Amino acid sequence: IHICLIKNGMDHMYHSFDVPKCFMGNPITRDINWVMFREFINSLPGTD
Repeated sequence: IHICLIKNGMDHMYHSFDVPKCFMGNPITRDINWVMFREFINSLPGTD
């Protein structure tokens, strides 16, 4: 994924990647919504 982003000119965005605010419980407090992580990964549309 990193090298694909390097080719696509998105190095800065990759190094700016962080835990999404929707996943992260609150910006101030380090809390993780693990349930929604499982929901997202179970809903990940893999190619064949």
